[PDB]
Amino acid sequence: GAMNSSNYAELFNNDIKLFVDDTNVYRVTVHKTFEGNVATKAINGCIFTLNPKTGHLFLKIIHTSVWAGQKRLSQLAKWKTAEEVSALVRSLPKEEQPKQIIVTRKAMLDPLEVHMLDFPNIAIRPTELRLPFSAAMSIDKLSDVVMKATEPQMVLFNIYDDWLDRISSYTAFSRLTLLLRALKTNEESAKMILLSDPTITIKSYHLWPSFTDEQWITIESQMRDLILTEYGRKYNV
Amino acid sequence: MNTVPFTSAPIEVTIGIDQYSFNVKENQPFHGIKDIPIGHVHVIHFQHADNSSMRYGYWFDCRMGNFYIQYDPKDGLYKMMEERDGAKFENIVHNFKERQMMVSYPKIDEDDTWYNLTEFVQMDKIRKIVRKDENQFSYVDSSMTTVQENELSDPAHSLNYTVINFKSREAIRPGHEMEDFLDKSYYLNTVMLQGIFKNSSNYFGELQFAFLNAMFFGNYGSSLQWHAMIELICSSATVPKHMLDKLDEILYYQIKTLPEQYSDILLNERVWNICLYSSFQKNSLHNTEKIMENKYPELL
Repeated sequence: GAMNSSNYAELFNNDIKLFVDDTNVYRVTVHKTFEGNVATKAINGCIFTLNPKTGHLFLKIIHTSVWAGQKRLSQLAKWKTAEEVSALVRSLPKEEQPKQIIVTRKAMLDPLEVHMLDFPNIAIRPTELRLPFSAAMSIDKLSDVVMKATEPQMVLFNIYDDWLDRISSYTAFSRLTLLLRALKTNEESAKMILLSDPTITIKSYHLWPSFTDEQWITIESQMRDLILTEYGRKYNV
Repeated sequence: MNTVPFTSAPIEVTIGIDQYSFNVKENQPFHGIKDIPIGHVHVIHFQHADNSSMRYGYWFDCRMGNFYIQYDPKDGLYKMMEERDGAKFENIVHNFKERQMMVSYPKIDEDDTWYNLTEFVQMDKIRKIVRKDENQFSYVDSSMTTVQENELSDPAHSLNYTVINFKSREAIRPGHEMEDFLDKSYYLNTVMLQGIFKNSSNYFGELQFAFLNAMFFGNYGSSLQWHAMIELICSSATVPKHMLDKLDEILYYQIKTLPEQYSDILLNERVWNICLYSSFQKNSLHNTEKIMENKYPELL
């Protein structure tokens, strides 16, 4: 069924599960034409498919060529997402296939169920979690690889870097969601918090800075402060 | 004209025969129904006054034999039986009539409603859906589940409706996932009409049977089947012209016959809004759309 906060643990049990977020698959700029009309131009997008236990991110780059000559692109995008997630599951060994796919948007349920008919034991479910995966394209290294792509391309990351050496998958997910929620709420201020000290660097093979445990406590504090500050500004509280 | 005599009426009951219903009191001198038009199928149905739980009845064709009703005080229901001794049957039904303890099938000659509701229903298809080969007539009740419903638990007492599932490999060609889910023409034309039903008459026969089981018995699985078979046609961009024109007439008479105070339980708001206002055939069901808008506007 629809995942939430009683069973918030069940997420991190030994049953392999993948989150699928489709919010960055079909992306457009909205600009004015010569005739004084408004026109969309598609830019590269991505499917965000994440194993929340392991941090393994399957980033399927959606090249703008996929939209060429197609109609109803917002509808097509859900079916393209479902096609690629099904393809990803087919490419995996049986022992690595998920037992649950959790879609961040209920509109993905029918497309994914239809493409996954060959896997009747894989539960396709929505969630009541409001996850900030839309802000994946605020992670510089993810945005760079998506925008540079000249063809369809799958790129693998660990979105937790090396954190699981020191913290639980539950704790790493809570850190990830805080960081993404901050980047979604005030991207420029969230990036300032992360890059404020030029002495703390991002390893070539990482997405985030190499913070010590104490530095992460301080960073998490500053992110919670940023979210609360923005809440106050929006609602005059 | 055929007759269905009753041995007696020991318990108070509402008796239906096709679209008509009457009441019989406990131990009333009732000996059945005379003046029944031949040719079609018929249904005789029951709802006990003392327990309106379990409506039940029997589909039959008078041409296939001589049928009567006898109450079984062990099983507590009116049972249809066949009289194999024609001389005995002719002797009863020439006399009970000479007694006048039978009600007359009240067919108005302008009224062709029952023919419109059963045009495509045939006893031989009914006996494939309701499997009890030792009888020429078929028992249905309120509680009987469908084979499909059993897949999501006594197979002998089940309604063997054609399984329709829009999210199944049968409905969706690998490589045509979006196409076949958004346009069910493949599933309708190749799988159901060419593959399973063989023609539109058998399709409509099952749809008409499902509607009547839903209406007469309040059989939920039958309502689901009726709705599913409508939605499959309406959700297809490609349907022969004759089938759409016939579907409009089939549904019009079904909507016309539906008891006014039964619209909450027998009509699925989602399916009817989709078929009338969103589907490929939204502009193909003129008569149905018009009777639904004027009779049941609350649903839309």
